[PDB]
Amino acid sequence: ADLEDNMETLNDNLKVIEKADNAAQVKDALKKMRKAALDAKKATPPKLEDKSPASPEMIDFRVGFDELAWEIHDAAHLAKEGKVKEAQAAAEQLKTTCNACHQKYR
Amino acid sequence: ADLEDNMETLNDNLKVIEKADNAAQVKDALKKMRKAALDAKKATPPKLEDKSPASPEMIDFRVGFDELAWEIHDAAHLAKEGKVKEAQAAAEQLKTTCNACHQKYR
Amino acid sequence: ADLEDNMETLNDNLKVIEKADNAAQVKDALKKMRKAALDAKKATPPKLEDKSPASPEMIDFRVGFDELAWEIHDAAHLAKEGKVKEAQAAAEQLKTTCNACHQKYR
Ligand code: HEC
Ligand code: HEC
Ligand code: HEC
Ligand SMILES: [Cl-]
Ligand SMILES: [Cl-]
Ligand SMILES: [Co+2]
Ligand SMILES: [Mg+2]
Ligand SMILES: [Mg+2]
Ligand SMILES: [Mg+2]
Ligand SMILES: [Mg+2]
Ligand SMILES: [Mg+2]
Ligand SMILES: [Mg+2]
Repeated sequence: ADLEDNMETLNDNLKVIEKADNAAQVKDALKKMRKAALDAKKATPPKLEDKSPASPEMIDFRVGFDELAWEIHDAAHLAKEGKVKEAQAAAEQLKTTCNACHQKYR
Repeated sequence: ADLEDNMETLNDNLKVIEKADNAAQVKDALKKMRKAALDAKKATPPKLEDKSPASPEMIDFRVGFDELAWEIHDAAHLAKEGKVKEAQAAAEQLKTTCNACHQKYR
Repeated sequence: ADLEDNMETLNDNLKVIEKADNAAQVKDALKKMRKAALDAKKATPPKLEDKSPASPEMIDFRVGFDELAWEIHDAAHLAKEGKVKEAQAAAEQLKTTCNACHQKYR
């Protein structure tokens, strides 16, 4: 999928996690987020279209999604363990990674 | 290892999982598949032999193995947490990821 | 952070794990190691500075940190279930992955 569609999937499911009441909604949303994060790694964002494909900026872009995926992993295991509020608090901390990438590359 | 040997590792251990009897075989097989998936990221497939290692097809290729590794991760936790049958089911669903990369780059 | 600081974070936290008393200390140190491994993957090491950013060496360097991160994952899960000695032994085996990269790119 396009980068913006993957971003839509990340944002829509973050909202689902924040509003969620049970572990099933959270786990389902985090699984969708992981898939969108990895697929976004394949994209070149418009602001880096003037960069080499292995420039430090594109490596930084791609590793940002590895960092997001590992944060999603921690939240997803908490959701699996039934720790709904902890899984939601971990999903809130995802936003630092969202924001940091946007600051550099949106 | 080179790409073909990692692919044999993937194929052989997928068969071990399909024909497994105990959790130890499945856990051991999935850990070997993850290792092989990550090692395969270092390779250049013959159909991309001449392209540049940072071309979008090479990025798509390498991210295919992150996706495979994360799907292996879910199956390995199913094996580690008991559910041998559901791990084998998840291992079987990996073939969709195997096949999607093969359609493009094999 | 730069590569050398991330390397000292890896080494310091491996020391912390070796002298830890309880699982919380081991888990917290492994998460710091995971953060540093991913941040170091963004770096260009001195030995490859005069190579193409898209060189096969640079890809091999970055995949090494994926392999480290996934080994840290298994150690971290041992710590989460409270298996202190088992987590410490797995942390100790990380040194094989540390050294394998150093042999090539130190
Ligand atoms: C880089 C490593 C990023 C991470 C991590 C996240 N996002 Fe992102 N996002 C990124 C870029 C480069 C862009 C620009 C897109 C464009 O082509 O215009 C975006 C965009 C968004 C958007 C707006 C999409 C649109 O409608 O145009 C949203 C809503 C968004 N991103 C959300 C989002 C969330 C919720 C994230 C973490 C959970 C997140 N992004 C991470 C790059 C990166
Ligand atoms: C891309 C991201 C791939 C994923 C995921 C999987 N495979 Fe693959 N495989 C890929 C390529 C480019 C090739 C061709 C290699 C070559 O040198 O021709 C292959 C090949 C195989 C083979 C045949 C190996 C041979 O000796 O010719 C097998 C048996 C194989 N692959 C199995 C396999 C399995 C079981 C996978 C998922 C669990 C899988 N592959 C994923 C690229 C990619
Ligand atoms: C490649 C994939 C590596 C892995 C995995 C690990 N290290 Fe490393 N290390 C690497 C390089 C290229 C370098 C040289 C960096 C430089 O700028 O000089 C290093 C260096 C170190 C150091 C010294 C850092 C310094 O102060 O200059 C330490 C203490 C170190 N590495 C430790 C370490 C540990 C404990 C690792 C595994 C847990 C590990 N490294 C992995 C490349 C790679
Ligand atoms: Cl790359
Ligand atoms: Cl990568
Ligand atoms: Co896990
Ligand atoms: Mg489009
Ligand atoms: Mg759209
Ligand atoms: Mg679209
Ligand atoms: Mg000092
Ligand atoms: Mg010291
Ligand atoms: Mg010191």
